[PDB]
Amino acid sequence: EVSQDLFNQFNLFAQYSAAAYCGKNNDAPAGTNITCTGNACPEVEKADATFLYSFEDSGVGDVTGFLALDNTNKLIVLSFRGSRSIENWIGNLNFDLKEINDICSGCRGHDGFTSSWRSVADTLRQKVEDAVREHPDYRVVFTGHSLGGALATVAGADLRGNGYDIDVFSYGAPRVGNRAFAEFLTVQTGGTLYRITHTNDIVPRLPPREFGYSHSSPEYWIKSGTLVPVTRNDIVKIEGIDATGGNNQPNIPDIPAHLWYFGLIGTCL
Amino acid sequence: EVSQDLFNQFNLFAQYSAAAYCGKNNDAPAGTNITCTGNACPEVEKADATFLYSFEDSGVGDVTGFLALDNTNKLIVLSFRGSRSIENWIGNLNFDLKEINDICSGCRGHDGFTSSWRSVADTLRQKVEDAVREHPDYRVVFTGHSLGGALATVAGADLRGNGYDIDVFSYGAPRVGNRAFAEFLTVQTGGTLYRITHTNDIVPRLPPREFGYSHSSPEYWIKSGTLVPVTRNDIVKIEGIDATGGNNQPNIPDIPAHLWYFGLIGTCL
Amino acid sequence: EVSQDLFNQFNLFAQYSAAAYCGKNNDAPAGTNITCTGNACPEVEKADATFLYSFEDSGVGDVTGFLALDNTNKLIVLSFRGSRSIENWIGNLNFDLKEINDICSGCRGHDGFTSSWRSVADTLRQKVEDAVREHPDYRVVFTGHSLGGALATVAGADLRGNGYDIDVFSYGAPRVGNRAFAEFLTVQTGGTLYRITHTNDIVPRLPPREFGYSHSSPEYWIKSGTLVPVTRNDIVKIEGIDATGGNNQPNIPDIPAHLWYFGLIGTCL
Ligand SMILES: CCCCCCCCCCCCCCCCCCCCCCCCC(=O)OC[C@@H](O)COC(=O)CCCCCCCCCCCCCCCCC
Ligand SMILES: *[C@@H]1O[C@H](CO)[C@@H](O)[C@H](O)[C@H]1NC(C)=O
Ligand SMILES: *C(=O)CCCCCCC
Ligand SMILES: *C(=O)CCCCCCC
Ligand SMILES: *C(=O)CCCCCCC
Ligand SMILES: [Ca+2]
Ligand SMILES: [Ca+2]
Repeated sequence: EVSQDLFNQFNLFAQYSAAAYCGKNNDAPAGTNITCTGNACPEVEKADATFLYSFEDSGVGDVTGFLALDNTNKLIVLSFRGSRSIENWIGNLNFDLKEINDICSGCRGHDGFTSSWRSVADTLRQKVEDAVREHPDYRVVFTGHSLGGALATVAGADLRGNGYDIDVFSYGAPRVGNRAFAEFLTVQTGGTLYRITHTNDIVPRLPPREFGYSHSSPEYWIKSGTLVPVTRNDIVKIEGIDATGGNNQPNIPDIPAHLWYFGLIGTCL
Repeated sequence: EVSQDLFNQFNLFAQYSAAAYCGKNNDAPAGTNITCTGNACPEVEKADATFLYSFEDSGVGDVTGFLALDNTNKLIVLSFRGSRSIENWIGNLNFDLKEINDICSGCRGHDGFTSSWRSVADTLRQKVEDAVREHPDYRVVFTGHSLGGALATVAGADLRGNGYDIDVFSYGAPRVGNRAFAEFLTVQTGGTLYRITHTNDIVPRLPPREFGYSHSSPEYWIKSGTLVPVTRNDIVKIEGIDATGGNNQPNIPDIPAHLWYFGLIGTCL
Repeated sequence: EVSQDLFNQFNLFAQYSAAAYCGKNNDAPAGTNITCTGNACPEVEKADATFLYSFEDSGVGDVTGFLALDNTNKLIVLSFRGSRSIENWIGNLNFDLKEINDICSGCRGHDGFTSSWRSVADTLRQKVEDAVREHPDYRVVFTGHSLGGALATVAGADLRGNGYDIDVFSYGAPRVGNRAFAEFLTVQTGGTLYRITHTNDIVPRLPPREFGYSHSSPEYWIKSGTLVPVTRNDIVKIEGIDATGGNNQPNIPDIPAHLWYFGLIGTCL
């Protein structure tokens, strides 16, 4: 179980994450209304939400997404798109571990995700901090699905500690690094990480533990099925590094489960 | 076993379906001859068959294929390409069910397939009906492999009942809708659906039954192996909605089997 | 175990193969240095290795790679990229056997790989032979990973016999033809083929034997794991057409194993 308020946040950032896949949301002019197609983000559309920055083909690995101003919810939202292009998929395959001593000693992260974040960190840090300067009353949130959730998690780990909190909501994110990094992500302050998984989605099981990867705690596991509406009683908070019994179970994984986080995600043209 | 005449039709429309994947057959000038590369479609090439309308990047979901006039066999052939582009694949993942009451009461179809057809239906209907008017002695046939077979099935269901029959030949097609749609596609008058599957091809097993999908009856199951020439004795007709014992069996599915329907399909560059 | 000298060659051509995947190495000015990103090819970077020719989306099937002049090792290296684009993948799926009598009597090869090579053979032969004339004491080596190793193997078989040796180093290459072709690749004069495999990489098990495919002899099998450094003691030479007990065993195959040949290969953006 989670609270109705936390459930509402989970649903809203799932929709911001879904919105990052719509092509028109990666080259939109600054100041325009954020919209999706196919009912992919009705709660985002209802809000007074506009683009501060929209990006595609950025850095290395085709970093894509947008930075949104949400005057209804008083948010600054950095939403990273997950995998769509060949370049995205090739980045995901760069799965050796690379030192990220500039985030934490002993920490190592996925080479592809960390290389992609490093290549855009200066630009996106500046954009976020400009938005905070203009709307210091607002809350900074980073979000994404799948690869986008990995990028949001690395970006939050890197950019926290500069005065403003950064909350991260990830949906179906892969593991992003080793046990040291998983522990760092569990205990870091200056914001909260909400790592959301769905049933037996394969993606949070990748890369496998045998390659030196671990998951941060906690996990918010959606137990309701694919195409089934989610309620607050279908989400289980699971504590512990590499905790079993949520998504990390020794059963058959599933691909369609990756595409259903409150609604369809990754499918907006 | 099937009759030699039906076998000859199955082989011919497999080649029309293969031809839809050749890029040169999606942006060809009207009136030019239909050809493939290699031995992808020798029986189409032997016929006096020309393009009426060759299309790509159309509607939503990258609808691609051609409308052909076959003066040898006296056919008007609408052949849809299956999945090749990223956009095709994004459409395939829009696997929620959407109402299609304008086709049949209570029917629901795959959102991607039905949205794609809807986006091109007016244009393609007009072109088919223009050809029928000029060539009333010619038989109208819709065909395709995989996604293309799904589009041909939806299009046939929609455009039947306007004074001329439409036969549909699909090769390795996924399920396209709910039980009501499967029943409608089983009993609809004004043409026959020939739904052809091969051994343990995975695609006719998708989306899974659990998501609310069913298959129309009957099924023409090819039992001969991959790269094995098909004879009329290798094809078995299987009756019953969601029948088992043909392609819909609880065994390990296969990917190369999806590409061998009389010959290679999906591989023409 | 292999000799330290052969190990050094195996490691170097693995890095030349990895370098062919970097986009910047497929369209670079002649005479400029070959480099990669993030330790994908440090031994190539250390050498005086410069572009003689670079190519992308050549011929049919998106033939991509480069021709290098290596003054440190006295090499002329033709490195073919493996699979990245959709077009590459479609070519891989063209897995029927096609006659290659003009390469060797009785030989049949994978339709995709042989069609791709035929479409670039004249141009690349001219580039290789121009380089030979300019540096007649350098050693001609063709190399590649996965599809790129298949192309290097077919190209070497075709272009040998014209007055200079051609050695081939392939990494995780699929089978490329029938038993006659496998025998020819085992016995052909005018160069040596070093066919390198890793643990239970699936790709050297494709297409399956049952489709009419065989492997040339010998095989150099890397027994160390994925993400594990290779030493010369971890490589075993296995002789015999279609020999078992190296990569060709009846156990479960693995995908990540395909990406680790001395280091990560196929992942350079
Ligand atoms: C091989 C990797 C996966 C396929 C490729 C995906 C990414 C494609 C990128 C562009 C490629 C261009 C086109 C080339 C395609 C090459 C051949 C494609 C073959 C796959 C086609 C898929 C459907 C097409 C297609 O038409 O789309 C089907 C659509 O309705 C979506 O259906 C879904 O719900 C999504 C399914 C995702 C895959 C599910 C996993 C498989 C389930 C079965 C597992 C086996 C369990 C057996 C257990 C037995 C013992 C108990
Ligand atoms: C942008 O959003 C607000 C309402 O939330 C308003 O300016 C207007 O309705 C939207 N713009 C357009 C073009 O609809
Ligand atoms: C995580 O798997 C990144 C890709 C999400 C798949 C949605 C379809 C683009
Ligand atoms: C079904 O959606 C399409 C399968 C793609 C063609 C076969 C693989 C090249
Ligand atoms: C051979 O072409 C298949 C492997 C290509 C590498 C895929 C991405 C690393
Ligand atoms: Ca003709
Ligand atoms: Ca150098």
